[PDB]
Amino acid sequence: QRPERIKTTPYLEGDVLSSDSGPLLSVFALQEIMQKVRQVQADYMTATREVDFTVPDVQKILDDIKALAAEQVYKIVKVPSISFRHIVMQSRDRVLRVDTYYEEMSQVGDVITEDEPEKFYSTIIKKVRFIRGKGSFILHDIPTRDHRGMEVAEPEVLGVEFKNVLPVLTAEHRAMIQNALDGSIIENGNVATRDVDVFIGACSEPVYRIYNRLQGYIEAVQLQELRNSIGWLERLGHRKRITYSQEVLTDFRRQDTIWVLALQLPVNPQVVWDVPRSSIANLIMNIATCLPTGEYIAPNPRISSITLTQRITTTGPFAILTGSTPTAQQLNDVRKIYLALMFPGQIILDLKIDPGERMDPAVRMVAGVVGHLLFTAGGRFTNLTQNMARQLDIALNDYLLYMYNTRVQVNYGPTGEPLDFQIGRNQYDCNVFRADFATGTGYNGWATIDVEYREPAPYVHAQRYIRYCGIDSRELINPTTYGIGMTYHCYNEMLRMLVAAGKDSEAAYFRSMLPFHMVRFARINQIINEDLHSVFSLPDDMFNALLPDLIAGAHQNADPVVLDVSWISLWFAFNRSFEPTHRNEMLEVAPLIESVYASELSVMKVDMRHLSLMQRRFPDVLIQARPSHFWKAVLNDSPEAVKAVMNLSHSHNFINIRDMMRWVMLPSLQPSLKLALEEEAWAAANDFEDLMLTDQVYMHRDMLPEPRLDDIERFRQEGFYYTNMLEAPPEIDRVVQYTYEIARLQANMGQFRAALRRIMDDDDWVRFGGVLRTVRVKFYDARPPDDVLQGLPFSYDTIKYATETTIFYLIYNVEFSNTPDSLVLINPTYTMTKVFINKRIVERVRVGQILAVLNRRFVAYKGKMRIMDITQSLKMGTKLAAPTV
Amino acid sequence: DHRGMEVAEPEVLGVEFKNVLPVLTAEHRAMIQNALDGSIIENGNVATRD
Repeated sequence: QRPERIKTTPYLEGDVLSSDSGPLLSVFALQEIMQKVRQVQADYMTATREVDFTVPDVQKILDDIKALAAEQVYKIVKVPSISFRHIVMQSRDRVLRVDTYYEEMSQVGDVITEDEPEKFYSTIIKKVRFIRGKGSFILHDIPTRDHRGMEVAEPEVLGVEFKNVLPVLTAEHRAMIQNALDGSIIENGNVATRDVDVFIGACSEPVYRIYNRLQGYIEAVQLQELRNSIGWLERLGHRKRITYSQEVLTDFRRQDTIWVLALQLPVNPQVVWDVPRSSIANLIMNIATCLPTGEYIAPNPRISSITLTQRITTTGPFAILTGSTPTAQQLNDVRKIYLALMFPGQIILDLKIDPGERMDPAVRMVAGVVGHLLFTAGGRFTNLTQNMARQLDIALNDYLLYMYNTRVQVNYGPTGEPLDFQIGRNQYDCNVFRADFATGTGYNGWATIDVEYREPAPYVHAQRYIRYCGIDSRELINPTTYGIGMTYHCYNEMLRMLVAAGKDSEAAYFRSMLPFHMVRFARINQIINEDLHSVFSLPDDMFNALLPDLIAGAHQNADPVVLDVSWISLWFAFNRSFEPTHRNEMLEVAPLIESVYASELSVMKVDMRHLSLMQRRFPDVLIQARPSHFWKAVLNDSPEAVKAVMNLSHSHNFINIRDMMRWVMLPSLQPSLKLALEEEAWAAANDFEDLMLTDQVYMHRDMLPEPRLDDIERFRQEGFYYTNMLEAPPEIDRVVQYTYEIARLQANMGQFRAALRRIMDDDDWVRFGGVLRTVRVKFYDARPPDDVLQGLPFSYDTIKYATETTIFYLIYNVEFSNTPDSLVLINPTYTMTKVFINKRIVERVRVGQILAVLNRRFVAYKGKMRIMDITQSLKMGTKLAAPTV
Repeated sequence: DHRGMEVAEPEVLGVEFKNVLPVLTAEHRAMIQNALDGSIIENGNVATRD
């Protein structure tokens, strides 16, 4: 139905030679890249590290990327998790309140040691991910109850567990607790048309931050963002000329539906193109996702020869070449040539040399003429290297001077360069066909505008238009000249020089074949400008800088891929045309893939940026650290598909720490819900007391208390207990500060223990600050082992400065058969280690303050509401009823 | 690695002294270790290659 493919004359009718597509060509290009390096390292002696240059499955990688967009980072629950529990002692009016968050927090990750920085980074990452996961939830359909004409919440949704306290309480205390429980109301519960449930409950602060952030994101991201994404999709579809169905999307919303949209579709290309050594991978992904499928078409046989009578027929100048058929290797070379043509600047060609090959000399001489008309060699971009241009010039020189007919006059110049002569009776100057990459003379860019700029593109980083041979794709629908008027400068000059050199049959052949050649390049221009537009396209500035960097021989961050072809492949490629038939299967779902990839990259970069400041914040923990340590720690906890995409060309084996650090400090990011939650988790984790890590570890000599059991019941009512938790840090006038270096020097000189002993006999304190330490919490109803009461903050290997410390709470239990001085011993029992945390992990409260933790506002959806995820709806081929402007 | 800078291993320095270490005193061992920690590797450049 496309008017470009309508054919009214039999000139453009040809046989189908072969067919090719995008998923085939991506794998073919990867294999051709890897085989070259393998063979080169096989032929010559090489000193390098071992790398296995394998080729992966691109289709499975793309499928995994698609599957990655269906996973959610939130969950729906009916009640929140418990945040506070209680411990009942022998007292009837005093209990212990324990904040559980720190209790599960202290058990996440590995033990911190100075000798392994990578494990330290991994532990920090696990703790942050635990914080993020613990708080991403949505409340839905909570259980309520009616009470004296109003709605109250069930005790099981309040987030605090206290049921084990009720049997021991008195009647008055039980009545008070019951009244306090009944005071927990549902906001404006007597309204029939209500939409949410609001109440007051208990939660920890880091969890509450994530809960609030998720609630706000759900509230804010709605219809308008969806409309913006669909509008950008419409603009891209208009650029790519897709077909639309008749149904349109309406802004109607049901009053019982809640949308969740986790991705914003317009992607920043800087995020994609900032990945180090990622040009080849981006090229492969562009080929795999955007290239259409089509066939190769041979020219009409009537163009070459004419029959006048049954036995009278005109003979063609290239009969032997037009009768030949390619081999498999020559077909692969033709595919390489078309790959180079469809990606200007990014892929360039060179000459393959095979001494075992035996071919007619005329093949090279014909390819010399063909290559000048087939390729662009300067001005703005290039399809080929300077060496191949030199070889083509030499081949053209040899073709022009070989006169199998009557000779013509030749006047050589003083210089010995090829094509330095005048030819024919009109003395045509052949110096203009020698390559010069600055001006582009002698090739398709000669006196032609190759790159054009027009109205702004859907992708902001790629604005250019490619106009090979100066012909527009619109010329196939609304021509400019007649049938004989189609020409351009280089082709015309080549025809004139062929005529001047006495080669008339060849000039007639090329004059006949010119419209076919120009139509082929129009098709190529259309394919480049419409089908291949994506975020994996090369940015404009890099494209502009490709050619001067090649001429000057400078370092390139986007070094072009070089492929080698044979001589006869040029002739085979000149006599074909690629005609697309079907669009790529993945065209409509590509932007979602691009968005997922960019969002995951942004999350990884944020994690690495936050880890990069650790050594400056704690130098004594990370003495033996490198940037590669947190690099590997972050990539150990990333999705496999993203790593597979980044590692297509095995760039992970060759990047250095300078590349890592320059990537970390780049500012570009891609927003998403996962990124917002991760950043909130990092903001919570900026306080290291929330990770159960500290350096406020002290030593002081204390003895376990030995109370008098004069009255058993009165002592029981006290709720006596002992702990090494400190309420306040000790006074500065009685603390001796130690560092890691001083302590280790005094340990090597064998005089550290004497210093510690001398300090301890003076009733002073010692602080082992400077290094972070892992902290555990334990509870005991009896006398603990000597491991914990005599646990020193160091150990002897030379010493180890850090060692996990245990904060213990010891509860004293006595019976009626206890003698008033039964616990008194003849000698004291000493304890040494104390910790200051500045959090209320454990607290002794009266039974009148049990429900004082209810201070968090929760908003829950009612059972009539539905929560749906609409991220899958971001596909290219849909239309809005009211378009966005 | 040592405190953000890169130092070379003793087996590339071109001098062998592993048989002397067992008979040193504590102060001599500390002095030797401190001296070893000060062999810094610089980042050079030949023909635009670091």
